[PDB]
Amino acid sequence: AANALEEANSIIEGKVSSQLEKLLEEIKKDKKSTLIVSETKLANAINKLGLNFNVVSDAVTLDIYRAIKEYLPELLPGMSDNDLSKMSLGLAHSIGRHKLKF
Amino acid sequence: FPELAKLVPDNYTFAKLVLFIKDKASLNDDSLHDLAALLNEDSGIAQRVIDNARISMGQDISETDMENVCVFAQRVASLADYRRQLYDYLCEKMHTVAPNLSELIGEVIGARLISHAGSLTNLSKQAASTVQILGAEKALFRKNKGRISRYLANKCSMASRIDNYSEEPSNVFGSVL
Amino acid sequence: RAVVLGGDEKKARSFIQKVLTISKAKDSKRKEQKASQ
Amino acid sequence: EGTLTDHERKYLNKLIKRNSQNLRSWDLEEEVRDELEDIQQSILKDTVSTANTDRSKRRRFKRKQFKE
Amino acid sequence: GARGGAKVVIEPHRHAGVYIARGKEDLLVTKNMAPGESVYGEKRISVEEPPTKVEYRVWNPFRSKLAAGIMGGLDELFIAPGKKVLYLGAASGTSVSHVSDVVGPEGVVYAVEFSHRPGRELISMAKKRPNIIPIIEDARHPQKYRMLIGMVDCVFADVAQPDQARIIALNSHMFLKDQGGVVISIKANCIDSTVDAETVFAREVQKLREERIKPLEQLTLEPYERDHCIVVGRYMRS
Amino acid sequence: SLAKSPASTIQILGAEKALFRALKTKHDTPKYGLLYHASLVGQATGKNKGKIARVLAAKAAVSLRYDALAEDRDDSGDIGLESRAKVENRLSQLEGRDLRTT
Amino acid sequence: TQDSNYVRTLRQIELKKLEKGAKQLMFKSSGNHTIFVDSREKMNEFTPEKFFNTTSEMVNRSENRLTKDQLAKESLDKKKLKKFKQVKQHLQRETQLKQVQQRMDAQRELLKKGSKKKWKKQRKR
RNA sequence: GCGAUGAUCACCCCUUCUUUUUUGAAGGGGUGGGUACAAAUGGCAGUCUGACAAGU
Repeated sequence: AANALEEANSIIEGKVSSQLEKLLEEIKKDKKSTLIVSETKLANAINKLGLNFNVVSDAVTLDIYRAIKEYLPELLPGMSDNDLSKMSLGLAHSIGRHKLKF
Repeated sequence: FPELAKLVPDNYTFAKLVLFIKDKASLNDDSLHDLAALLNEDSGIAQRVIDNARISMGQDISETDMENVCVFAQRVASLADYRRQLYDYLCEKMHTVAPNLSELIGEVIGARLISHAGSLTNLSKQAASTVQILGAEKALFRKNKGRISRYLANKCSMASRIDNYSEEPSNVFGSVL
Repeated sequence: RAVVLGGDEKKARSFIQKVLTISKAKDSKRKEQKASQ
Repeated sequence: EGTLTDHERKYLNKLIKRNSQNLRSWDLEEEVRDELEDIQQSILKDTVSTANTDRSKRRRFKRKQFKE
Repeated sequence: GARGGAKVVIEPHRHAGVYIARGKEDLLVTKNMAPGESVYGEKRISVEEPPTKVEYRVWNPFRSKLAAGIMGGLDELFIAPGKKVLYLGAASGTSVSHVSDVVGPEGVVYAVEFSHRPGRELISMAKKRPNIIPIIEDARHPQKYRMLIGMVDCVFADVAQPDQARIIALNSHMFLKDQGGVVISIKANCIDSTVDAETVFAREVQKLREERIKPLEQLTLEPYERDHCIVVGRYMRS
Repeated sequence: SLAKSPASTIQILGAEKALFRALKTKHDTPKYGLLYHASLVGQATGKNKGKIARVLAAKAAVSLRYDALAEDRDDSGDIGLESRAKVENRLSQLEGRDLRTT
Repeated sequence: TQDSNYVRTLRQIELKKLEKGAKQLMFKSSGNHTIFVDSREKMNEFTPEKFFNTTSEMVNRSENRLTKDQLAKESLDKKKLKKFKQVKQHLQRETQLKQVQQRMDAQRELLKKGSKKKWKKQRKR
C-alpha cells in the first residue's frame, strides 16, 4: 500500500515513476512503436525520457481506455471484481489522507 | 486496522494477535506461520489477516499510540490469567469450606448461594423456603420443573448445615444427598 | 410570577393542589366534630 | 412471455383493485387534507422564509434595467 | 412529534432500496448499512425481524436534494441496489450515506469532493460504510482520479458551480456507461441569478444535449428548495 | 466543535446543571464552570477569580481557534505563551488593586 | 414578572423543539414536473398512465406512486391534525416569546448610558 | 417396593342426496412482564452579560 500510494501520487502529478520506467524499458526492444496514454500530461512526460516510442494521447483513444476499464476484471486473469473494488477502497483512503495532510 | 476486529471476535485471542501484529505493514511469510501458530488455521484467519493487512483503509497511528495498545493489551491479558487462577482457587476453597454444598450443586453456584445469604452461618439458619427464594433471582436452583427446584433447595439447606456445624466437614453426605 | 411549564410538571403541580384541598377538608371536618362535642 | 389468457388479466385486475384499495387507507380522506395542507403552508412559509429572496430577485432585475 | 417510542409500519417505495414508514406520519426511509448509529443525527426506526434487529434511517427532503426529488415523484432513479454510482459534490455523508444505503453492500458509491474541511468529515463517514470510496479531488479534472474509479452505472452531481455541465460531461465521458444515468441538481442562482429560474433550467438542458445526454424529465424541488430542479437524463454515446 | 464556541460558553462549559437551574429560577449564574481548576484561576483570590475566568476564557478561544483552524501551525505554542503573559499581567494589576482605602 | 435571561432560555428551548418537530413531519411536494418527449406524435399520445406505467389513483400520488405491476381511521388521522397543530403551537409560542424578549431588550437599551438625543452620534470612549 | 431428613397445593393464534324404509351416504408460534450487563451524535436538554474599569 505504501508503494501503491507513491505510484498513485506520481500518476496524479503526471510524473513517471521508477516502476513505470522499468516496465517501459522492457518493451524498448520493439523499434518505432506507438504508445497510447490516457492523460496528455503523462504522455508528454514519457516523451521526454528519450524512449523510442511515438507517444499519442488523443480523444479517440478514450474509447479504447473506456472499453478496457469496463472489461478490466476479465482482461486481468487472477483478480476478481471484488478484489479490485476492495483494493480501490483501501488505496482511496490512503490517498485521501495524504491529500488532506493527515 | 479495523478489519482484524471482525476477523477474530474472540477478544482474548484478538489481544494476543494484536501484540504480534503491532504494525499491519510488517507482513512476512515467517510471520504468517507465527500468527498461524496463534490459534489454528482452520478458520483461515492466518491467510485473511495477511491479505487484509496488505490492503486496508486503516489509518496508521503514532508509535506512542501503538505503545499503549500493546501495553493496555498486556493489562487485559494479565487479568484473564489471574481470573483463571482465582477461579481455581475458588473451587479448591469451596471444597474444604463447603464440601457437601459444593458437591451437591457446584462450587460456583454454591458460593453465590453463600454470598446471597451473606455468610455460610446465615445460609444454614434459613428455612428451606427462604433458601429457594435466595436463589430465585439468578435462577440458581433452576410445573415439574418447580418441584425439582424446591426439592433441590431443601437438600441444599441440609448440606449447608453439615458444612457449617462441622469442624472438618466431609463430602460423604453431600454425595448421597 | 408567570412561568411556562412542561406537561409532567403541570401534572405534579395539579396533583399537589388536589391533595392539599382534601387535607384541608378532612382537617376542618375533624375540627367541627370535636368542637360540637 | 405475455401469454395472458382472459382469466389471468382479470385476476390481476382485481389484485390492482385490491392493492390500490388498501393504500387509500394510508393515503387518507380528502377532508382532513384541506385542513392539513393549510397548516403545512403556515409551518412552511416561516421556516423556509424566502419572502426576502422574492424581493432581492425583483431588486436585481430592477437595478440592471436602463432607466429613462 | 414522531417521537422515540412511536410505532410505525414500514412498506416499500416504487424505487428499489427506498421505503416509507407509515403510522400517523409517512417518512421516507432507507435501511442502515451501519446499524446503531446516525451519520448526521437523523432519526432511526427499529424493526425486529426473525430475532435480528434491522435498523432504518429517516431521509429528510429538506437536507438532501435527491430526497426532494423522490418526494416530487421522480419517475426513474438509476440509483438502485447492486449498481455503481459516481456522486459528484459529496460535501459529506448527509446524502451519500443514504445513497450508500440504496446501492447496498453489493453496489459502490464514488464520493468526489474538493474542499478539505468537508473532506475530512466524508472520510470519517466512509470508514463506517465499506461501499463508499471517497475521492478528495476536483471534479473539473477527472483524469486525476481515473485510476480509482471504474465504469459506473449512474452519475449524480450536486456541484453548485456555473460550469457544472462541463464537469458532468467530462466525468460522464470517462466513467459513465452507455445508456447510463445522469441526475443533475441545478441551482439557478449559482449559474445565473438575474434571470428567472425557468430560463436557467432550459439553458442547462440544452448544454446536456450538446454533450450527448438525452434529457428524460425535469422536476422543481418546491417546497423543499427554491430555484432548484433535478434533471434526469440517459447517456447516448451512439 | 470547541473552536466554534464563544468564550462565554468556554467559561461555564462544565456547569450546565447549575447554569440552567439558575436561568430558569431567576438566580445568579455560575462564573467558573470547568475552568475553575486552571492554575491561573487558583492564583486569583476573592472576586478576582470571576474576572480572571472571563479573561482566561477569552484568551483560551483565541489560542484554541488557532490550534484547530491553522493550516500550517508550528508545534511551539507561541500564541498560547503570549496569551498567557497577557493574563498574568491582567492578574498582577487586578491583584495589586487594594479594595480597602489606604 | 420575569427577566431577560428567563425568556431567552424558553425561546431557545422552543426553537430547538420546533426544529426537531418539523424534521419529524412530512410535507407534500408542490414542484412542477415536466416530461421531455422526442416527437409531436409522441407528445400528443402521451398520458400520465402510460408514461409512469400506472393506474389513475397512483398518478395523483407523487410521493409513493407504485407501479401497476408492483400493485399486481378517524381517530388515527385526528392525531395527524394534532401533530401538525403542535408544531404550529410551538411556532406561536416562539414568536410570542420573541415579542416579549424584544420589549425587555428595548427597555434595557433605554436604560443604557448614552447620549440619547434617538441616539446622537457620539463615539463611546 | 413413598412421605416432617417434608406429601400436596399472564394474553392471543344443522344443509344436500337417498330409501321396501322410522333408511343410509356426503359436507408449535406471536404478544406481555421480571432480573443482570452493554451501546445510542436517542429524550429531559435550553449553552451567562456585553463597554466600561482603574488612578490623579
